[PDB]
Amino acid sequence: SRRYDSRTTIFSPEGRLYQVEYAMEAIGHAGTCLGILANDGVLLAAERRNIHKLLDEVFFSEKIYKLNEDMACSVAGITSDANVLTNELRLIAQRYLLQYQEPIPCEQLVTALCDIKQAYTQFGGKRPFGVSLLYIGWDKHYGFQLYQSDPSGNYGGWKATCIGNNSAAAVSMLKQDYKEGEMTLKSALALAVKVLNKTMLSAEKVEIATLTRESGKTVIRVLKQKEVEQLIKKHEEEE
Amino acid sequence: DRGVNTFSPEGRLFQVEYAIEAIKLGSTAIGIQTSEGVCLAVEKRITSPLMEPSSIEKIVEIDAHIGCAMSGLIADAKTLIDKARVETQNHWFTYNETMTVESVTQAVSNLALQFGEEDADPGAMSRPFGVALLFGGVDEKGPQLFHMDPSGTFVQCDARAIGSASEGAQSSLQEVYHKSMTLKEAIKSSLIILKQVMEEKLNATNIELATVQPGQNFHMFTKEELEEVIK
Amino acid sequence: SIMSYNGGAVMAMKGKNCVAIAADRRFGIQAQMVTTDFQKIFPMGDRLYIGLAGLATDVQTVAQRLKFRLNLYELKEGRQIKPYTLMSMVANLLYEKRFGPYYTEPVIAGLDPKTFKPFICSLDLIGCPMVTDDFVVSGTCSEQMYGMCESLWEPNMDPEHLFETISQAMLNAVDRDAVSGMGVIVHVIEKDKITTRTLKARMD
Amino acid sequence: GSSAGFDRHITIFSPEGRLYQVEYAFKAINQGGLTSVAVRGKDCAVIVTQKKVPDKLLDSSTVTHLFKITESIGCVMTGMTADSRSQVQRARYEAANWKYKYGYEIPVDMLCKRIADISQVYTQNAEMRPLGCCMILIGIDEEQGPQVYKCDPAGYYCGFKATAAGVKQTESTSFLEKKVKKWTFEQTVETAITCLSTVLSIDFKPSEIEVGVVTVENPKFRILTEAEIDAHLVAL
Amino acid sequence: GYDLSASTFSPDGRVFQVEYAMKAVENSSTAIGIRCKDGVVFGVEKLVLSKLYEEGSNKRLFNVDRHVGMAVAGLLADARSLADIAREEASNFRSNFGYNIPLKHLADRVAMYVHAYTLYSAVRPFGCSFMLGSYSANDGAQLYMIDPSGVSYGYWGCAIGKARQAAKTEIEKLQMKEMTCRDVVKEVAKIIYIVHDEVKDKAFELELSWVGELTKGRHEIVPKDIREEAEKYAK
Amino acid sequence: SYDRAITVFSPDGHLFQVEYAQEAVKKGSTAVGVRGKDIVVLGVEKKSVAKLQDERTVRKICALDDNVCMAFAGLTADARIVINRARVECQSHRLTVEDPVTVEYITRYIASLKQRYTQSNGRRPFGISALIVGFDFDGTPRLYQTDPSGTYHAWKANAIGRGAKSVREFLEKNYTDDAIETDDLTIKLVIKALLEVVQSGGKNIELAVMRRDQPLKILNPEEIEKYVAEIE
Amino acid sequence: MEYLIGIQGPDYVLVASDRVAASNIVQMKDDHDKMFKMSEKILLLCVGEAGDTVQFAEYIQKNVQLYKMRNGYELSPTAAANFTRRNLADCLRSRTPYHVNLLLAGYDEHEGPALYYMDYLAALAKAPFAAHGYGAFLTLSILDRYYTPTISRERAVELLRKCLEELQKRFILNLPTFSVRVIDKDGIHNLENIAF
Amino acid sequence: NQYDNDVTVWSPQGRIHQIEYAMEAVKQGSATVGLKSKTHAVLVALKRAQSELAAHQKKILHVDNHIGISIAGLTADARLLCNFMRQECLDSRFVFDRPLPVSRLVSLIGSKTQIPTQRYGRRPYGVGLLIAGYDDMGPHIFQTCPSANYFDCRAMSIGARSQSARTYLERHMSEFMECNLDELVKHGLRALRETLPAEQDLTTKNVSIGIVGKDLEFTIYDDDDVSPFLDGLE
Amino acid sequence: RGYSFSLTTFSPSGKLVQIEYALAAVAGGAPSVGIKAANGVVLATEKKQKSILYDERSVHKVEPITKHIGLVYSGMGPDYRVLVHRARKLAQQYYLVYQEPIPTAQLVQRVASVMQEYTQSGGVRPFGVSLLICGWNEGRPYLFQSDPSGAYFAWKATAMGKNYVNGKTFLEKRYNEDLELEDAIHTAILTLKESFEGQMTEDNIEVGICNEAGFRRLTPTEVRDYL
Repeated sequence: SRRYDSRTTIFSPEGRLYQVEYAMEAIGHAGTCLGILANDGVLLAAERRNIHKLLDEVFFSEKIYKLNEDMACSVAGITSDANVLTNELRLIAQRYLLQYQEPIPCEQLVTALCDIKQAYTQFGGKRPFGVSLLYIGWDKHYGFQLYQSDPSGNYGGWKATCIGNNSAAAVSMLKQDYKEGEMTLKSALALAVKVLNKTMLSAEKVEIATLTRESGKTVIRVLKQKEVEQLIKKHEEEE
Repeated sequence: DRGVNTFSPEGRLFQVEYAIEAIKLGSTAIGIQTSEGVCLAVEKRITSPLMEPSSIEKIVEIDAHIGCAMSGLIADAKTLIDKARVETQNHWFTYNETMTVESVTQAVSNLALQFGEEDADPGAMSRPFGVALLFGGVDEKGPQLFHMDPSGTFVQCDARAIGSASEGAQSSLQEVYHKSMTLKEAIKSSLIILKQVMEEKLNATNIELATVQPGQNFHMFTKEELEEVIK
Repeated sequence: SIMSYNGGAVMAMKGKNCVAIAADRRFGIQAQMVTTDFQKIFPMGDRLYIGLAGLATDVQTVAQRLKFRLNLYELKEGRQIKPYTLMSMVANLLYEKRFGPYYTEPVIAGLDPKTFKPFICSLDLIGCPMVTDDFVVSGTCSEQMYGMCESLWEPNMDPEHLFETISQAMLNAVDRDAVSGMGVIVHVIEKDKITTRTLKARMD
Repeated sequence: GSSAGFDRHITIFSPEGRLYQVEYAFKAINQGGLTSVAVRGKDCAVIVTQKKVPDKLLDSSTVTHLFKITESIGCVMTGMTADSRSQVQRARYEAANWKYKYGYEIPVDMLCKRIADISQVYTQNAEMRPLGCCMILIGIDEEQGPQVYKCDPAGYYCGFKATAAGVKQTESTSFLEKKVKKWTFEQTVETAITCLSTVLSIDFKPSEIEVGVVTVENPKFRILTEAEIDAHLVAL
Repeated sequence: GYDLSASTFSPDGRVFQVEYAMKAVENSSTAIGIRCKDGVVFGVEKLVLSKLYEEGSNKRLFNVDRHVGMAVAGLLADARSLADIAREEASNFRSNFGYNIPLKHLADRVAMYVHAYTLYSAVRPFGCSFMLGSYSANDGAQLYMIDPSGVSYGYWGCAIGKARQAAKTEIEKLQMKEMTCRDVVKEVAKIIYIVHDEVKDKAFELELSWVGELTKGRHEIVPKDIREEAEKYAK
Repeated sequence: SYDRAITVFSPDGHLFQVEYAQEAVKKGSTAVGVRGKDIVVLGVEKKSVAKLQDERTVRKICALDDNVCMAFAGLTADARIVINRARVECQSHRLTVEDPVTVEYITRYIASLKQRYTQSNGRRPFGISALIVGFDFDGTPRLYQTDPSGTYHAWKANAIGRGAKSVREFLEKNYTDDAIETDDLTIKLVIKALLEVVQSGGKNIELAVMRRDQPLKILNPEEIEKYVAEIE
Repeated sequence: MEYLIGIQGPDYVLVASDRVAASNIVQMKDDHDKMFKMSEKILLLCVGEAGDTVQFAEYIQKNVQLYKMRNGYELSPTAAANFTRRNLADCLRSRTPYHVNLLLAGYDEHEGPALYYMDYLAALAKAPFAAHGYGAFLTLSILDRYYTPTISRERAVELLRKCLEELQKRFILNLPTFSVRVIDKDGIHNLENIAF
Repeated sequence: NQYDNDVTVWSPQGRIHQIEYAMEAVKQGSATVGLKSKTHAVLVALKRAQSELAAHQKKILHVDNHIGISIAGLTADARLLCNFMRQECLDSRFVFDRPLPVSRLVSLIGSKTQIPTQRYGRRPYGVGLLIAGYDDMGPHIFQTCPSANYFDCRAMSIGARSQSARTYLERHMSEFMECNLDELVKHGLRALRETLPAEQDLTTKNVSIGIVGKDLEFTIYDDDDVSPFLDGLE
Repeated sequence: RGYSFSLTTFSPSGKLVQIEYALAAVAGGAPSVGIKAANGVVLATEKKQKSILYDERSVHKVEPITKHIGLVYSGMGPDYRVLVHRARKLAQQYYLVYQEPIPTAQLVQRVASVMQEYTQSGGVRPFGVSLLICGWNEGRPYLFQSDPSGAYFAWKATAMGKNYVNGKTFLEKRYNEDLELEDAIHTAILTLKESFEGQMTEDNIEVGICNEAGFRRLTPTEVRDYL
């Protein structure tokens, strides 16, 4: 019984947690997910890794999920782990809204899911969740926001970020192209497309979602095939 | 790899044998039992001038008549010290009388070997406490000094030394201690022995002495008091 | 009775291609009125409203727990809940506390998503669904409401004709009840609009 | 034939996607050193098993591989003797539990399926090993007549016309395969005995095997006696 | 590495841990059981390891019930707990159905409990074998035997322990069936004096227990007088 | 549930798991602490000072109560769990006793929970160190330091994390009874200590002071830039 | 019987309560405080069961103060009133239900002043003015007839006096002193006690 | 190398290495003799001591008025087992209002110590016990080991170098029955002295005596109370 | 008792080998073909025991979860029995609360959750089977595929088991959007005939179809005529 034990939540000589570090390696071989914060909204531009000539479109999206009325997220890692994680995120948001009768703030939600991820890396003797998340939303305290989360249970707020396949190559491109404080949703979509192309595109190999505010109401919507197609053509004109 | 409850070929629990080896890295605490009270003295061992030496509590109060000096992993001793405090408080609530020094040492020695992986509960120890204790108090039998280690074996001794330099200190107590020695004579002997086995020049802020006399209660020497015997 | 502690009455009527849901606005502890704008009707999704009558504390609790379930359901299977599905959901929630039930008699009214077919129903405290074709009443003055709807309701009324019938039924039913009244709110659900007006009632 | 980790020690997938531990439990069935043969007739089911007696001090009667699960369901166990009784005890409880909950006698295919489901749990959980035995239940269904089922240590079960188990399983199945392509109460019993005798090459005597039958005229599982099994023995 | 746990099969299809538990029963002293026309006689050759022990210490014969006996072999600590397990089953059965538990059922019930320790890694198989003997007016004289693997069988004459292959050839010359119980006691004490090694082993006490018509279906230890005379007949 | 012994003794009486937890604290950002007279300071080095990251969501200095605040070094995820459990104890102490918790009381609790994880089944030790700083009811500034093993000590000035030894030696020779004489003086001693273990200090340092009878006050970049100019 | 009262104005909330603690027929205290400071702009007035009031008001307070520590911002009056209503309603059908009536007053920066009324059956209701106790029957009518939505702070205190003066001459109980507070954009302000 | 780590691991020779290692713990303890006559049962324990300023560890403990035990092995383990025996004796006097037969108490100890040697992750009790008691069947002297086995003996000795003591008891056992307490306590003292090294000899501070008889409750003589028995040995 | 530690852990490269080894077991099992075609969905599988002693009518590969949902698999037989039982209870549970047939997409998600729980739980191995669920709700056909890891994909036409890559090519260039259920079966059996070794009969394969009337398991007669 103690010989078959793999000891997942255990420290190592260097002081690192192997299991968590091995789960981070699996997130670097997943569909690239990028989020950009603007002034009138925040978007999620993830690449679709489920492409084939025999696959159905059925659902409304494949990587981008809706947590609640004003929040959304894009995962990157084990697909089945996200199904568990995103279902728990919806529960946390519903429990909070049932208690205070108000939408849960974005940072409180991300923090609650990170406490569950960190508990799997300290006790229980089970493998950690092999998934990284990107959250976009709007609350009355800080407005539009964009958070990132990894398998260790660590999180942080950003203006522009990227998780997945070419995170380091995409992050550098955003570093020298993000005009902090003077970014609009329209000009951010170009940035996404520009970075998404240089880090891999068709209008079926990607999926974009924007989150904006209209008449005291959050509006989350996935851009349509045609809607994205035009963006891709406009980036070709500048290239 | 082995379990925590594994016996060695010589008939010794590996975990307990390693826990006794962890007490050889702790600070030294010399205890001398006399007829006019018990005296405890520990080597504080400060590793930095920015480090406040008043936050180092090697000698604690279990009750008015019982004191305690610990060595080894100090963090593990905070759980044993609380058990002893609750045990003597519980005794008073049920029998309206003070618990004896040997009874307090017995109740703290029962948790010594209470550890294991399989067939355990959430709040169960995973290993033994790597710390040794020196219990000194005054009951109906007068001054009494007890010693308890990781194995859970508590014995009585007229003079005991636990810590890194215990071997050298124990021998210096075997030829400087007699049954008619006074409490004031014991305090000097301990200080002298402590100064010899210590690395830093002994002073008022380095060590910590405590005494428990028949008519009095547990008492910890202050800076002034310590200085008096230092010169 | 525990149900007659806070008073209140909810009514749901069926029209041609529309539904109406009315309720009293008086919130009060026994014989004393506290506020005159208590919400007894809650929106469960565009063309779906749920009116609750009974203990005020259970009216808010049941409305909040049903919303909690409705939010999770709509997120899981990304689609609008159907009127008949909501009734089963609400009935199931009420039947969980079969031996320590919530004191509230729900009245569901709305149009079926995509088909826009009128749907009205009522449930008892332990969740016993009852789908009718004309009207459904729930409150401390159901007898008075039963008598009004029985002789005023017409088979195929229009939005304007339906509004007059449900308003006249509620206004005359709450005037015979002491712990019911202090204003009447009516919601007329159509295929492309949701008219909401407060009737001029007696403040007794 | 590749392997890695503890795949040969616990029920966990190997590089090729096999369960070595479950495959090692099939070799434990042959450890007993016996063979069983069940042949489905037209109005009867016949179970035939080897009854070896190592010591003469052993009270022969107590030595048996045939069990009465219910009043109409009988079975033959092959492999680890201790495992066999455990599984036979499980089938008796599941069968008795079925009648008490549903009000009617359990079907032979439902019991087999239920016992196979329990065996599949040992192939998924790593804290316990699978049972090294086989089960061949025979009973008479009210609608589909005679039934012969069989579940193994992998949790896989099926329906058969004629089955075999033990050291000589391939021999008895290769002989039953050519016999089925070509049966009455006596013809169903004689075909089983011949298969068991032609594969073991022993020409069995009376007290050397055991037979169990379930006919459509008399659905109660019964064990043939010494003078009952001998009559068929002198028919060929 | 396929012999460290009981929940592991080896490539050939064997549970080595259970086979290692049977090795402990082949290192213990020889105990035999003979069933006859009206009873069962248990003969265990108690090997006295020291002269400081009292005559009767470390018994290997216990009464699991008032009509059932039990001779053991192998580990004594394990066998003592199995005897208490058999007593509970016999006692629970009388409080449920209202009558003495049949030997066939008691054996099966205790064999199933022994087979449960041969499937998991959390426990280890019992390292002992034992025989159960009883006598019932309706039933007759029964004698069952259970080993470490949890297998229980019916017998006429059984033998466990070190010298069991040499003690079974001595029990095969007896015609137990026609034999009585007073005549079997002698033969039971004779076989134990033949299989016992006077060289390798030292002093040994002979235990004798029976159960049949003679003792009205009650299992007891053979009377001192009858045991003393039987011991002289062996010599 | 998991009930395996993670932290166990070794041949030389060592507790490897706790030693690896202290190894994780050395790889963390440097957190400096200096106790003054009427002001306690906290300094934290910002390694990953990315320009595209909201800095308010990734701070090392937190407030447990209105008189107690802390900084850490090691695994950020663990620090959060320890920080929220300590926050519940501050609120629990206020509910049981009219007065607020003392710096030592909360430090004792934080250290006791750390020792608890180094001796229980199924869990691993925390990989963080803490510098609890605050003021008591008497107005006496306090500074304690807890570590993975579960031991805590009071300090006058201390540093934790990577290159903590280099900063500790700098404080020993620089921390006198004149360096912490004035409010600014004490704040300038913390910024000077972080300048020997950082790259181009001034825009990679985040400090928060805590004066008597006043809540945590995080000095922004502009204010930190003004202090670096006086140390030139 | 204890007495609570609240009056919500254009940009302020005015709350008052009797300060009389009593056992059987004697008043044990004549300066008791029934107001609990949940936050910087939230006051929770509590009356009811002897031991339940403090146990419940302190549990809510602890959680509301905990919320600000871990989040950095305070809970809003609406959210704080829903949190307390949800907690009182959960214990209702439990083993130990608190029998307490309360009034929650608060000022939200982007919502102005808020006055919540709650009975012991956990039924939340926002109101322009409210009262609790046996004295509510005598003062609720005075409020109704003189209260206007645009009432100023000075007239709100004058209106409060009228209600308290009515209790002095009509109520059978002895309520000589009342605690008065006001919550606006600058937090909670202590007003001079109204004594008779 | 891989069969001596768990108690649930049978070795190829049919032995449990963990139980064998647990029996070595009793072999490291100081000797303890236990003999009995026809009306008395004595347990003479040889106390040990590390430092010269340390006291001698207690070897004889109270269980009841008719039962006394002598330990040898793990100190902590001994206490654990002693608490169980004390609780078992208390329950017997509470329910049946009579002393629990010594032999019946020994079976309770054998069952409690057997469980641990069959479960994974557990270990055997590392202590040997010498029980001296007196009931309806006379005086008894039982011996329990780490492998859950107990023996009924006329005399017994366990601990370090107890073979020298056992040998002495084996040649003097015949003359134990018809012998008074004074002579029977000196017969055990001689056996306990035989296990000691040639130089050092029994004193009044390194010897513990525990007696129980037909008209005497279990008593424990320590310092000044053992001189009486001590005086009379060459 | 049971182990409480994960049997499936991350490797140095970030792969969950246990799930990868379970997919190798699914890739060696009998071939399965799913085809969604306008008015319905068809599921066919090679149900060949090849021994002539086994009862062909006894066992079944194509099982009905509900009245409108059918199931087929590839991999281990006994593992499929557990998932089919779990899928039937999940459909009943959902119908006991909402009083309406569980949608095909809702069932797949619920059944995929169970498969993901065996890849992270203590003392268990991942299911060694890949499912091919098919259903019909809201006047529309559905075809999902749930592998051992717990992930699910919506397909139009797919194939698992032996020679699945070869069948995916023969299916990608022989399947058309505007296809009828009746014609869908013809191309479903033709895809199974490209890796059937021996002779295909009416007792060597099993076919289940889904449409407006509800899931149905074709009888031997029907299959015979189609062959």
